[PDB]
Amino acid sequence: RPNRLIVDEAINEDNSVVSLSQPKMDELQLFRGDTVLLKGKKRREAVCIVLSDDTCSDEKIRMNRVVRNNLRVRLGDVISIQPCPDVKYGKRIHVLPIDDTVEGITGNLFEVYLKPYFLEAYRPIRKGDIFLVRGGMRAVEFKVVETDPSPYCIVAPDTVIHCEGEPIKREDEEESLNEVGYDDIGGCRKQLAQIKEMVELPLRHPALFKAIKPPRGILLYGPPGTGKTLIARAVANETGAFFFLINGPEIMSKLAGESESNLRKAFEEAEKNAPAIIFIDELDAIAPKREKTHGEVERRIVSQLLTLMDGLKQRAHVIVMAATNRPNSIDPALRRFGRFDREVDIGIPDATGRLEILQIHTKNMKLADDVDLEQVANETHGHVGADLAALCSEAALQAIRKKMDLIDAEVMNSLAVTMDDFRWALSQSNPSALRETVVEVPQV
Amino acid sequence: KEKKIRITTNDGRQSMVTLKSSTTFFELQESIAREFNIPPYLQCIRYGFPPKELMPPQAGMEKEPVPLQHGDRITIEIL
Repeated sequence: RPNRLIVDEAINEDNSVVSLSQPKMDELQLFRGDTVLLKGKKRREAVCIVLSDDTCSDEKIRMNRVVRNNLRVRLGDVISIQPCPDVKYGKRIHVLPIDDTVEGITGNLFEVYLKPYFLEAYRPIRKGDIFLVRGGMRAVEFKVVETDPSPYCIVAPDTVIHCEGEPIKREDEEESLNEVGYDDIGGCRKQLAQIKEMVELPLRHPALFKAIKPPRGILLYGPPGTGKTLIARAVANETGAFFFLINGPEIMSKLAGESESNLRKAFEEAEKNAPAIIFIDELDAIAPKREKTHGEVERRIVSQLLTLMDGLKQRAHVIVMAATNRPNSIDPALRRFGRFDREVDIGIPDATGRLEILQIHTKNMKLADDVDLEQVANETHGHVGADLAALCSEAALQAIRKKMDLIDAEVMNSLAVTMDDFRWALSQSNPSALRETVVEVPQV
Repeated sequence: KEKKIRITTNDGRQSMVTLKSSTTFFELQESIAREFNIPPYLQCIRYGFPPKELMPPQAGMEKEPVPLQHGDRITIEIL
């Protein structure tokens, strides 16, 4: 059926735009800017607006995280899209925030988030939809409790929006957008694509590998703070695979016998929630080079980890990935075929990568017009994603301390980060990877 | 050498229109007047997302083709 399309990530950051290839748009007779009624898995309906996208496959339909969650759909699923011309300018629309994202923020959540979000953009709205509004360095959720034309509606400047406070609790079915997604990782687009091609099919369609081998071990290595844990969490969340973090320090802290039992039960629990991803953070802490270890219990724990990784073979649909700084950091016999057979190098973000990371970490922040992330991204040489996040946080703190001399959401949204704050943060940047080898595509 | 533009009004009268590459604001205004009774001076044009306003070009640059592309929809307003 032509209306069936495979979901994909959206470059357009707008919350209510569905990107399509022009061939598919004309095949569907869909005109840019028209409303479309996407159909989800559990009878979820999302009213969005279709925009052509040159870099999009005909079958592929690009959607934002918010739209995906509204439809309870993950990347690679199939959704039904058809035009919905029967859209009316609803007058009474009752919208509420979500408690988990409005804690510690006061002031009416209108004229701060909702009003600028709608204003006059004529964003389509459907009953029960969840949408995210960024402002005041916070991403506030909102649930469309009611719409005047049940259920589809399109906001209008004369539309009356009711926000009676009383934030509603998050229903377990809903997946908070505060969770990590593929859009929360920047710089490592190539490595993220590699991990996608590596792990998407085993996690999304385990039965196929059950019939027709799958990758069981992926070793993400690079300078610390590059978001390896972030990448693993994003992959687990997007693929709907149970995630289990095994911090190396956590295991080493446990007394002898306690640590091995903890590791074994972690592996067993991950197996029982298949498909699942087990993230062995700081693997070098658990299994360092043979020379480094000088303890019977340490060698016992390394052997136990090896035995569990081997035992994954008789198991299935479980992908173990770990974080390190260099393959030689961990002992050999862990990269042997099977256990941790695949490798990935997150590396240092490049100029474009640093710009992408800065944009990701400054989404909620309101930065003045004079702030140009390109110039700073050029300035920040040898900065890791964690360093860029810390720099953005420092700029925000600078702005906050400056404004404090003169929390109300209106005040928070009033303050704007200026290029002077970013320059000061640079002066206090303190890069963490200024000595690592530089690998990128030259801009010269 | 042609354009295929959907016209959707807040009233609800959806319609289709055929345009040409070289088109001025007055051409779309008269086409709208033909398709719908709305006078050309009572229509406020929004296009794209966020919908940019498309007001008549001022004096000096009202000869070039309107930047409207082929395959998009145009929202019509009634005063």
